[PDB]
Formats: sequence, structure tokens, C-alpha cells
Amino acid sequence: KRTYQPSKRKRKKVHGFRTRMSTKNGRRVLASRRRKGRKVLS
Amino acid sequence: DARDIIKRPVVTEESTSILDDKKYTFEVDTRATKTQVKYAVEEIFDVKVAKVNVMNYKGKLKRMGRYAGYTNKRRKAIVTVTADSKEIQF
Amino acid sequence: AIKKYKPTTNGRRHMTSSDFAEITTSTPEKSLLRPLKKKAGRNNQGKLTVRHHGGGHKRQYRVIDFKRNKDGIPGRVATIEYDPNRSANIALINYADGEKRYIIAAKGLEVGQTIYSGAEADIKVGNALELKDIPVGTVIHNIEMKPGKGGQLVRSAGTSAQVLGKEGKYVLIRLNSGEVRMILATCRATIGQVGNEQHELINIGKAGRSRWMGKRPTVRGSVMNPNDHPHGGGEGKAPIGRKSPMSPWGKPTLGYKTRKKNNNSDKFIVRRR
RNA sequence: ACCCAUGUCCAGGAUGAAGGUAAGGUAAUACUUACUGGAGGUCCGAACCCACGCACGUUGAAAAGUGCGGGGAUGAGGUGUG
RNA sequence: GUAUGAGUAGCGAAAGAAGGGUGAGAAUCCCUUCCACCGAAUAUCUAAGGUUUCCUGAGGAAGGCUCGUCCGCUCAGGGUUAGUCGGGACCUAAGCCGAGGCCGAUAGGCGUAGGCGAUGGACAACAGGUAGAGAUUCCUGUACCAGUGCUAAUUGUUUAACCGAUGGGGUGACACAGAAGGAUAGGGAAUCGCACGAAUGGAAAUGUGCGUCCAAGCAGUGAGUGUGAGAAGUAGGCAAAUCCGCUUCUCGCGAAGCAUGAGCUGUGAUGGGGAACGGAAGUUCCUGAUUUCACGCUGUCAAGAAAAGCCUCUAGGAAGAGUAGUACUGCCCGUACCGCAAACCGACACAGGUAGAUGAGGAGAGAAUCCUAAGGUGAGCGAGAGAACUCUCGUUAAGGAACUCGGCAAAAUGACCCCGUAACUUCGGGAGAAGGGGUGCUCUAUUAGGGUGCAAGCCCGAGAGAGCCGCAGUGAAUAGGCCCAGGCGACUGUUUAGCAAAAACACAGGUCUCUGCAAAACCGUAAGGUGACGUAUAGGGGCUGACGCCUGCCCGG
Ligand SMILES: [K+]
Ligand SMILES: [K+]
Ligand SMILES: [Mg+2]
Ligand SMILES: [Mg+2]
Ligand SMILES: [Mg+2]
Ligand SMILES: [Mg+2]
Ligand SMILES: [Mg+2]
Ligand SMILES: [Mg+2]
Ligand SMILES: [Mg+2]
Ligand SMILES: [Mg+2]
Ligand SMILES: [Mg+2]
Ligand SMILES: [Mg+2]
Ligand SMILES: [Mg+2]
Ligand SMILES: [Mg+2]
Ligand SMILES: [Mg+2]
Ligand SMILES: [Mg+2]
Ligand SMILES: [Mg+2]
Ligand SMILES: [Mg+2]
Ligand SMILES: [Mg+2]
Ligand SMILES: [Mg+2]
Ligand SMILES: [Mg+2]
Ligand SMILES: [Mg+2]
Ligand SMILES: [Mg+2]
Ligand SMILES: [Mg+2]
Ligand SMILES: [Mg+2]
Ligand SMILES: [Mg+2]
Ligand SMILES: [Mg+2]
Ligand SMILES: [Mg+2]
Ligand SMILES: [Mg+2]
Ligand SMILES: [Mg+2]
Ligand SMILES: [Mg+2]
Ligand SMILES: [Mg+2]
Ligand SMILES: [Mg+2]
Ligand SMILES: [Mg+2]
Ligand SMILES: [Mg+2]
Repeated sequence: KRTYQPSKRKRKKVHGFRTRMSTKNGRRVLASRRRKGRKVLS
Repeated sequence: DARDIIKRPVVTEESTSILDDKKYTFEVDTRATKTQVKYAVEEIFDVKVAKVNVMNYKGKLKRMGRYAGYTNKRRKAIVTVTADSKEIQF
Repeated sequence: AIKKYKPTTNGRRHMTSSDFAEITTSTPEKSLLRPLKKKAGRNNQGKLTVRHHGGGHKRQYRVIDFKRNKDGIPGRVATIEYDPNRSANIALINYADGEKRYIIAAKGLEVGQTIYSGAEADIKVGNALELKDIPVGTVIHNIEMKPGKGGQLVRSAGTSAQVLGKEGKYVLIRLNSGEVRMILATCRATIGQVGNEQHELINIGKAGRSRWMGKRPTVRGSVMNPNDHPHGGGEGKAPIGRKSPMSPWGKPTLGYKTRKKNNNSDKFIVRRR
């Protein structure tokens, strides 16, 4: 089998906004993506 | 805010086919509730409402060349009235 | 008693078990059950700190009074029960109050007997007294290091201490290890050994049964790689190519005493095992 | 990979451990024969899991597979969700 | 950017044919008929995931490995209806966050209360119709849960009808295996009805085909399975208790009563569905579940979630209370479609992978296997020559391992029954050892005998004879090659995902060693944790590696 086995819950609870904003080093990711100007933050 | 809850009727062949059974397909605010829609219709047309149904629709993806975007998110209520009441016309 | 299994296949070729005569019921006390959840040597952090643990049959914690705070009240012994959470067995006790508790089963404790606690309790298997009020020579278990904390020291199966004297505020106790120790005299203990004396004699007989008991495989260091163990490596079977055998963290394994050299318990310890 | 909690899956057949009952047998035990019983990291064997051999593929149907055979298959089992 | 190879390799596992039709144009689209494929699936549901791919009408630029008049493609319009389904407003598990707090150069780490969090627990609706697209949603009928008001009766007022926790207690609340039963889904016979009654020698019936129904709910019943009953008194259940728990007496048990309880009978039904728009028959019997009773019973050891919800108990609150019938009320999200697949994961319309419920018949132990049913498909390049070589297959004179690193591969064995079965043995095994024989059909045969049943009838089918035919009778497919000797490792198991399955790892067992509990050891700066909710018959580390007989000398380093 293969390595992407999707799940919305897993996706969001790992890589999602609240998981980023829970963590000091995930708010930098968002600061850094807003600094490049990405249409999508997480 | 009845006139704000009830945005539009849904004029289509399905809807017209269904009007003869005293059922009316309205497009409504996506934050409305079934019960709000009931009392709003009863206000605005002086009918009696027996039952109110409701579905939510995602937006469809459309194109015009280089440019994609989803049509607006829709909420479609299907009111039905007590048989011993007066009709909404269209 | 012990039950040899006939060698009907090589998993049973030398399996032995218990026949479980001492046990009368198989329905524990729901009001005294609590849950347990396997940790598999994992930690606060999630890291495997203590190896060789994980993945057995699940268990419930049976709440066991080691303190014996219920003084003077008589308790009828109702039943003796298996506890997976210990080698010993546990005896259920209905007090005349209506309270129900469990205790360690002592050797010879029978269903139907009556149990007491406190200074007015005769020296009889099941009764718990302060070492202040226990005569020399008697055999005890479930000793506590501190009053009111609970019995803490001899609790396992077939296990017994023996009183040797007094030192005023203290009392000398030969624990099961041969260690004579000074323990306070306001510290309680039970009279008697422990019921499951046969426990040590059981041949598990099968790899799976240690798994069921919750015990993962032990891998030796002489097989590991040098990154993984100081006995690792060598282009074959290699001996312990070091001054001493070694744990996976240095720190010699054989003979090396790991007790702290400046411990507060030193002078309460009268004779090391 | 290891683990945690919670679930779920394993067609069908075979063998016949302890124990128990009865007859025989004894001063009484032994002990024998039958029947019952249903144990097992038990057997055979699909699903499921694995991957022993060979061939083919080898700018592949596929960045590790296909076909013919092969091992385990109530357990140290397989798998799902988190 | 364009060449070269080069009009080359390839066009991605498989059965199509013809006739009609549409159309500018047809191997490729639509229809029909024959044919073929899957069928414990190549069917039917449905999670997760994808997110409009669904339907309709136009279209053929590009995409589709060809083609295209078609599409999961492009445009444009439409389509997803819930008090009862599933998730929330109900509960909690692992885990996560975490007021305060404890730690810590900062940042932050841990963590109590508390709160989130299903893969689990609780919880009330069933059957039909639905011709473009949804259905326990809509519609038709019949109901259920919770609440509200309106009527009509009844009752209560402070020694208080009633409600009753934010607290207490019982249940909830549970493993694994085994066996036997009851019932039912299902399957199949006659029976009943409807149609046919026949092409090619024969048959007007021992003829052929098709079908031979219906819930939830309400009332009643019930294979049965569990369970002893009352009275007193209470050192206990953060306070309280009329409840639980404990104790003591009385009456004792294939007898009731109380809980559950599959299913069954009548209603529901003067309805619906259904083979000829209408509407026939709907009985009897056999087999029989992997479903349900039901983790109910029995046994075992490895000793098998919590909380809510339910019932009760008081603490309390109490002037309004419940009964019947009425009519009304009942929120949010999802609901299309795919869902062993061309729509998910794989860059592809990829021979890969993808959880669970159902999953029929003959023969059969069987979800094996062969053929098939319902139902789905005919796999997105073709036709035609039938040459070397390559691949997958099939058969081969005589010999039969001479091949070869090596019997690699292939061939052979193969199923049920019967006879019989060695050395050795840890007395269980070896052992399906080996080696051999028999299997078909017909009559004795509604069989000897069994199962079922009130009987009629309906299934299973034991030997035996007497015969018949073939080269051959598990006539197909599916289904062990065996033996002797030896080394290694006892064993089952694990291992280098993607060159090594092993004599390597583990294993039970042995032994040494450490450790007195704020154990030792480990993670971490510390707090905090594992260890362990354990306590030397326990825990950590090292070595050895079942079992048997044994394990010797040396302490100078
Ligand atoms: K769920
Ligand atoms: K079949
Ligand atoms: Mg809805
Ligand atoms: Mg260990
Ligand atoms: Mg190595
Ligand atoms: Mg090193
Ligand atoms: Mg070394
Ligand atoms: Mg060497
Ligand atoms: Mg050397
Ligand atoms: Mg086995
Ligand atoms: Mg085998
Ligand atoms: Mg294979
Ligand atoms: Mg097998
Ligand atoms: Mg699978
Ligand atoms: Mg996972
Ligand atoms: Mg060329
Ligand atoms: Mg070619
Ligand atoms: Mg098959
Ligand atoms: Mg379509
Ligand atoms: Mg094309
Ligand atoms: Mg929640
Ligand atoms: Mg549909
Ligand atoms: Mg659907
Ligand atoms: Mg093709
Ligand atoms: Mg030949
Ligand atoms: Mg020949
Ligand atoms: Mg040769
Ligand atoms: Mg040669
Ligand atoms: Mg071979
Ligand atoms: Mg081995
Ligand atoms: Mg490999
Ligand atoms: Mg290999
Ligand atoms: Mg060992
Ligand atoms: Mg500490
Ligand atoms: Mg070794």
C-alpha cells in the first residue's frame, strides 16, 4: 500500500489552524505563510 | 425579519410540479431555522404552515476562462401548508 | 496445588499451573473494582523507559486495605479470590458494620474465619496489630514503614518476616531478604505468611503465557550493534569484550552496588542481606 | 516499528488432554475396559495474513508486481477507528 | 524550440456477431436477438475518502492511448426534504487542553479541579408508492417518544396528594472456548392458481413454464433461561435515609411468584403487493442456519472499560398535583453519486491496495471446486496471415537424471471407505508412516434401519447379493510424493518494507547480580512520571537457551 491514507480529522488535528495557534512554533508558521502571502494558511 | 429570512422562491419544474400539493420552495438565509421559516411564512402570507422541510446546498464550481469559483451556498426550504388554508400563488 | 499438563504438544511438554483450590468465587466485588490501563513501560512523556513490558490480558484493580484502620470491629472472611495484579490471593471481608474490604490472604486463612485489628486482637493469622504489641519470634506480613500509610513491605506470595526484638521506639524485623531492619513500633503488620506458597514452582511452559502476563521479549546485548549496546558487535559470537558486563547505559551490571552511598535509611538498616 | 483504549474477523472438517460416571477388580487401593467430556502457541484446509522456490517482467500493467506452486490460519493471530 | 531513432516500440490481463436505427460520417453510439464472463463475485448495501463526478438538454475543439454521433469531457439549467436513520444539543475511554498550582536562563514543561474527545454505552417508525434525478426523510396508511395548552373528572394545603439531587446505593457492566437445544431467515418438494399444451421420432398428461405474500406498533401468549421470600436490629455507605450492605430468626426449593425472553396467534388487513388497466393462488410438508434466544448454560485461566441513562433512597422543594381524551408542538449537520472502483490511496480511465453487513442452487463437510440463479459485465484499438525467435500451455517413440552447482523446473502423488502399519520415543507421538484394496449404473429397494409427524406423507440411506457397460467408474475440476541416514537449531513464532527466512532473534527453563520502597534501573534541567497503583515466590540488568546426564582446575592479573 501507500503512504497517503487520508482523513479529515487527522489532517486538521495535526496540520490545522487550531493546532498551529496552540503552539508557539505553529504561530510562526502562520506568520511565515502570511509573510509570503499564501492564499491558504493550513 | 421575515422578508430577510425568505430571500426568493425557487421557480423550477420540480417546484411547479410540487405546488399542486400546496408545497412552496423558498430560498432562505443559511442561518435561518425551520421554525423561523414557519413563523415568517405565516406572517408574510397569512397562510397556516403545517410542516417545513429544509436542505442545504454546497456551491457548484463554475468557470469563465482562467477564473473558477463556487456559486453561492444555498439553503432551500420546502414549506407545506394545512389543506384548509389559502394558497401562496406565484 | 500444582497441576502438570500432559505433553499433548510441545507447548505443554513441561507446562505446569495452579489448580486454584484456595479460590471459592470467581465474581469479585463490583463496588471495590477500579480500572487499570496498560502503560507498557511508557511514561509521562510517552517514552519507553522500562523495557520488557506490554500487551497482556486486561485487568481491574481490586482495592485492597493494607492500612487496617478498622480497629476492634470483627470481619467475617467471605471468600478468597484471584487477583491478577498480585501473586498473592485476596480475601474478601464483610465487617459487622456492613463495610466490605479486601486484604492479602495469609497462609491458612480460611473462609468462615473472623478477623480483628488493633491492640485487643489475639495473635492469629489475619489479625493486624502495631509492632509495639506483637511478641518476638512471630511471623508477620504486610509491614508498613510509616504509621497510617499502609502495609508496604512483605506482601507477595509465600512471603514472611520475623520479629527479632525491640529498640525502644523501634522494633527489629527480619524481612524476607535476610535484612534485619529497624521499623517504628506504631507501625502495623499482619500475623501470618501468605497463602500462595506454590507460586514460585510454576513452569510457564510457553512463550505466549508470559505475553499474557504482560511481558515482551528480552533481547540480549551480545546480539545488538555497537550503537545500541556496549556488548554489541563482533564478527561472530563474541564474548563480553569488556572488563565487566554492562547494562545498555554503561554502569556495570554484575556485582556493582546501585544503592545510594549516603542514604537516610542506613542506620535503620541493622544488617544488610 | 513499538504501544494505548475501543471494536471487529477467522468456511468447514479432524484428533480426542485433564476430569467425571458406570461395569470389572480388590480386604481397600491399585489397575483395566467402555462411555462422557472438550483441552491444545494441536492437525487438515479456504477467506485473511505472510512471502519459500521458479519463471515472466526488467525505457515494467506495476519505482518491488503477475502466474504456477508455498507457510500460518483460536493465536506470541489478523485488521479497522482514534 | 526542433530534430534523430520512426511511422518505430506500445496502444495496459478477458468473446464477440449480425441485423435494424440515428447520423455529414459508424468495428466502436442506441435497440433487438443469439453467444460468452463473474457469481463468498466481476452481485446488493454501506463506512472512510473524493466532492458534483448524479439527472436532463445541447455539443465534439481538447481529454479518452484507436474511433466516436458517446463519456466520469465541455457548456447551460436542475437535483440531496428526517421529532424516530447516523453525529450534536446525552455519556464517557485512550489521549488532549488545563483556572489556580509545582517546576524551570527565557520561551515554556508537568499537572489538580474542570472540560473536550468515539472506534464504545444510551436513545422513539414501520410497510408500500415514487417512469429524470431523494427516501425508514417526500406521499399514502398505521404508530411510537418528549412536551405543551383545552376540556372532563379526581385529589391536596402546611404534622403537608406531588416532584425528588448537584449526594448515597443497585443495575448498566462486559473475557475466551466448548456443547446441546428452541425458534426463525433461508432453501426445496408436493398442493393451489394462471398460461401453454409443443417445431424433429414420442407424450392431453407421472406433461412444460411462472408464481404459490405482507411489516412496525397494539392485545394476548410463550421454547425457555435466570433467581429464593418475609419480619426484626443496624459501630458502615463525607451529613440523612423507609434504599444498599451486614447480622439474627420464621417459612423453605424441579412449586410458585418476579425479572427478562426469542418467536408465535389475532389485529394492523373490507389495505398494500402480485402472475393475466385490473387482479387469480398464497395451503401442507422436509431440510435448516455462521442469525436470534445468548456469554443463556458449562468449563478454563490469561481473571476479562468508564460515565451517563434507568430503579430506588433520603437531603430538599412544595400549592398545586397527576388520570383519560383531545389538538398542537418537536431545533442544528449529513443525506446527490462513486464506493474491489475509470470517481478513494497509487503522477495514468494503472493487472496493485481499500473496513464491515448480506452473500442463493446441484453434487458437496465446505464461503473449497465445476456449472449456474437473482443481478451485473462483454473491460476504450482493430482484421488477417497463421514464419522463425520469445512467452504461457498441451502431448510425445525407446531409455529414464546419463542433465545439472544441485532432480532447478516439470512430471508423479492427491478425495471417501477398508485392511495394515517399523526403528525410535520426552509414552503424547512417529502416523495420512509405509504398503495395498474398493469406488460407476440397474434390480432386489416406499429397503434393513433411523429422523419428523396425530396420521397421511417428507428427508438420511447399512451391509449384501444378483447382473450391465466401458481402456479407465473421487471417469471432469478441486484435494500429500514417499523412504533411509546425517549436521544445526528443541519446539509454535520473529527477522534485513524493496537480494539474505537461516544454523541468526525470541521462547519457556537455568544461573549470576543488584534492589528495604520516596527500591534499584530509566526519561527529563527540575517538577513530574514509568517501575507500580507493585513490594524480594516481586522488580531491573547480564549470560545461557526445551528435556536428559553433566558442567572440571586456576583468584597471579
Ligand atoms: K459511533
Ligand atoms: K457455492
Ligand atoms: Mg436535514
Ligand atoms: Mg526485563
Ligand atoms: Mg547483529
Ligand atoms: Mg559503545
Ligand atoms: Mg563486545
Ligand atoms: Mg569467532
Ligand atoms: Mg579472546
Ligand atoms: Mg494451530
Ligand atoms: Mg504444520
Ligand atoms: Mg499464490
Ligand atoms: Mg493450516
Ligand atoms: Mg484486507
Ligand atoms: Mg493508525
Ligand atoms: Mg528499428
Ligand atoms: Mg506492434
Ligand atoms: Mg471461489
Ligand atoms: Mg452521467
Ligand atoms: Mg481521440
Ligand atoms: Mg462530548
Ligand atoms: Mg439514486
Ligand atoms: Mg444514495
Ligand atoms: Mg484494452
Ligand atoms: Mg518420452
Ligand atoms: Mg512411453
Ligand atoms: Mg551427474
Ligand atoms: Mg556432465
Ligand atoms: Mg521442485
Ligand atoms: Mg527454529
Ligand atoms: Mg528482502
Ligand atoms: Mg526472500
Ligand atoms: Mg530466560
Ligand atoms: Mg522522582
Ligand atoms: Mg546463544
